[PDB]
Amino acid sequence: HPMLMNLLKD
Amino acid sequence: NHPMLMNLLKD
Amino acid sequence: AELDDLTEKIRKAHQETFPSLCQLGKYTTNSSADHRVRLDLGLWDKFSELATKCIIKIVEFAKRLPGFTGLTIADQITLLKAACLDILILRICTRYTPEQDTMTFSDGLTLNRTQMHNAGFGPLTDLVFTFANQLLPLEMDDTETGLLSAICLICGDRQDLEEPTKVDKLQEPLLEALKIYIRKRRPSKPHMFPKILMKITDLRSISAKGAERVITLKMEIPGSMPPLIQEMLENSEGHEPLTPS
Amino acid sequence: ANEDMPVEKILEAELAVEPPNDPVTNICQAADKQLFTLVEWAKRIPHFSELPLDDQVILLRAGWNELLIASFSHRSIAVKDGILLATGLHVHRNSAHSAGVGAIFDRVLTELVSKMRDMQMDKTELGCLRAIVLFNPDSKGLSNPAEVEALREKVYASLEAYCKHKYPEQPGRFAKLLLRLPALRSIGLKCLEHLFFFKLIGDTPIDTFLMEMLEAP
Ligand SMILES: CC1=C(/C=C/C(C)=C\C=C\C(C)=C\C(=O)O)C(C)(C)CCC1
Ligand SMILES: CC1=C(/C=C/C(C)=C\C=C\C(C)=C\C(=O)O)C(C)(C)CCC1
Repeated sequence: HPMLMNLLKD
Repeated sequence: NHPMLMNLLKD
Repeated sequence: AELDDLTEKIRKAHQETFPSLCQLGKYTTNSSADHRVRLDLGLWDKFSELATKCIIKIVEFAKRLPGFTGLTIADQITLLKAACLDILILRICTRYTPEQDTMTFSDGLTLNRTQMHNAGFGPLTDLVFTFANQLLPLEMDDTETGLLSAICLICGDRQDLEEPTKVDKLQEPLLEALKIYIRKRRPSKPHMFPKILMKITDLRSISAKGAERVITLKMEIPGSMPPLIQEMLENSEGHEPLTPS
Repeated sequence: ANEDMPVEKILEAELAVEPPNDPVTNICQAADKQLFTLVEWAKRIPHFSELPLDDQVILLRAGWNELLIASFSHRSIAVKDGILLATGLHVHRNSAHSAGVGAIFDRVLTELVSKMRDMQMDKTELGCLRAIVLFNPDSKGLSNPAEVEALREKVYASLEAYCKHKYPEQPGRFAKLLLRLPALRSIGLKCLEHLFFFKLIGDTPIDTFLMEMLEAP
């Protein structure tokens, strides 16, 4: 889960 | 259509 | 109560992650508008892009939910993974124009039933349009649709939940907010709380056949399934009855 | 409110009905057994009787599996890792898994049985929920869907009232009992899918009643 990981990141 | 259920319900 | 600081907040996240049907300027297209086919590639390309965008907006809406943020990642990704297609259907169905039998996507793209199909809904189509109509009588509003959306998302049943009970009580007030709010807003029809709450049931019916479409479709498409769509609408662990290895 | 959907009068339907070799065939038998005694509990349901004929034949063929599942699930609050059939037999998850139905079987245990247990769902709440499931206005063919909807809404009516002066310290009781309904739908759908698989692979002995509910008109 690359993307999702970054989406909830910032 | 379908018997047993159709019926049974009744009585 | 002060349980409305929360209501208020959700209604804001919904509204800012999903524009209304009345504030969107609509445009149409004629490609694939005459009749059904396995899948009009242009339509599929527009649609997929929007989809991608919308999945992002749903995550955005997610993060803005009180408490959501403060929650395990694998649990969050899980809650979202589980509800995404659920929310997508609810959302698009609130962009339904009865008279014209059409749905309008965030950029105002406005497809008729057949295009809705030819674009990728395929089999899943007349089903989502049913929900679309099933929804009109409810005359829900933004805050209501925001709450409902937030209640599919914050769900404690989803398998693989580290803190279920946390996630269960996290959605406890949401259920209360939605009850109070629908009740206060429509006194003569108090049976609208359970009535709208239960839409979740036909909802999950569709999002089921949905994840199924995600693949039976990412077949007929010459290229690839956009990244995020995949990273969201996939991963489910083999279908039964399958015996153990 | 508590008046046209006399809660306690559904109970008299819950109660007026509530006293191998292979797991699947034991489940499919406790099923076909429970079918008969379903057509009863319904026929004894507050107004269900009045509704048209071909309509009751519909309303039931519609939610028979979810109705039955909700039942055996409730019946199993007690048992530890499995369900307890109407045939008296306990069916453990290990049993389910050997049959490759381990995962759905597990969804039943956690999303239904466990939930019902961890919240003390009583025999009445259960009955309403099943009432609601019974009264599904969206069922295709229904002649005058108008009516069924009336009925159902009248159930949320009592049930909430019922929940109201009976667990008063619990505000969201109502929501929480209704939120098992989607899971019931979810699971029921899957079960239904497996049964069609056990049928069009002709191996499991499906008795006749269960066989009719499994065949289109
Ligand atoms: C994602 C997705 C699907 C479903 C989408 C639904 C049910 C709604 C989308 C609404 C949008 C994208 C709205 C907007 O523009 O706001 C289907 C099963 C066709 C398969 C491919 C991926
Ligand atoms: C749950 C389940 C299944 C479906 C069952 C149905 C539709 C009804 C059972 C009723 C019983 C067991 C009633 C009783 O004894 O009261 C199948 C066969 C796919 C196997 C895995 C688990």
